[PDB]
Amino acid sequence: MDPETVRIALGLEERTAAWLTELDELGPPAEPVRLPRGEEARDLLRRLEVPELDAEEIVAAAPDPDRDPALWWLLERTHHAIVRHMGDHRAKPRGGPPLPYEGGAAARYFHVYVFLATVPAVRRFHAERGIPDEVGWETLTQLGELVAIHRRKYGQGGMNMQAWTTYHLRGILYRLGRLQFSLATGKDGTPHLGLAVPEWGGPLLPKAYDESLHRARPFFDRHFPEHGARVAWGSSWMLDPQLEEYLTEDSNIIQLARFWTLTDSAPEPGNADGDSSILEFVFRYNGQPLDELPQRSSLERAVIAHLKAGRHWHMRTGFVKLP
Ligand SMILES: CCCCCCCC(=O)SCCNC(=O)CCNC(=O)[C@H](O)C(C)(C)COP(=O)(O)OP(=O)(O)OC[C@H]1O[C@@H](n2cnc3c(N)ncnc32)[C@H](O)[C@@H]1OP(=O)(O)O
Repeated sequence: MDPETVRIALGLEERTAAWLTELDELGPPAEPVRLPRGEEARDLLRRLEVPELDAEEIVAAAPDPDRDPALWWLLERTHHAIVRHMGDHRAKPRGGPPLPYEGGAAARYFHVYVFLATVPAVRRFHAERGIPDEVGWETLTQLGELVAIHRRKYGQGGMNMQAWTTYHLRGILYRLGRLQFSLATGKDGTPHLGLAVPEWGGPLLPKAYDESLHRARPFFDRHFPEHGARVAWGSSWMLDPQLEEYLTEDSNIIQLARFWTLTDSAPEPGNADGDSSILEFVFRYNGQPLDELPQRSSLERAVIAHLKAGRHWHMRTGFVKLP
């Protein structure tokens, strides 16, 4: 198959053509793609904390090379595009486009199949690096979270955070307790660790935050001694000082953000670019009228009140020195 046939068959937009050309030139992987199927797939999906409903649906719809040749072509090459950058934190997180849901469950769960096909490769990388098994598995369990989020957000099964899962699948992100850390470099090449906060695992209790920070240097200095980061960086809705108007002192976000040194300029008050981030993480927002959104927590109320007052939320960037 040629990439135009694939684009057309899958319903992908014209601006994906360059990506499909790139994948065409890359070609199939040296090790052919194997999807686990049946109970093997159920066992793997359960280990990845994929909810039972979604897992049953993923196994049932697992695509076939003969019956799904366009989708299969894309699966093979997308897998290859990830594994060619195993351990490479300088490569951009290009997981490929989402497939139109007119392709059914196979299209909806396309990037779950990518993930499942790439588990063996990343687990081999974990092993080569001396990563403890419990750490490697705990890292990959964010698949289950992301699957659960899609259903909460859109009402059916899926997983459309494939750009994010390229980090996990390239062996460049590790969950070390409550927080995740990624190998990263600044514009001047200086190593840092990118810090992120998965949804699952409960509130960001100061003791859980502090413990994760204490694990970072030891972990990366042992398994990735070539990196040698001394600071963690973050870009988040959570680092917006405007939250202090609305959240009390007992807020975990307020308490933890006080340790951070913000490095970006105070944003323009009219800049609305950060609104979508906070709406995603607080509401899994999907274009609904704002007065329909829940108001059970102080943050939910705060996000809506601030927007209703004609004001805007901003993602801010900063750092903390690693213990
Ligand atoms: C510390 C800086 C790190 C910066 C780099 C991070 C880069 C990123 O990863 S950006 C993405 C961040 N991740 C997320 O947003 C994941 C989804 N969010 C969450 O799960 C939570 O917001 C979480 C766990 C981070 C923090 O929760 P928690 O510890 O409860 O926050 P806290 O500040 O104590 O909450 C204050 C109030 O807001 C509520 N609240 C907090 N988060 C949320 C949320 N996402 N949705 C709805 N309500 C919320 C709390 O329930 C609490 O309610 P009340 O005052 O009514 O009792």
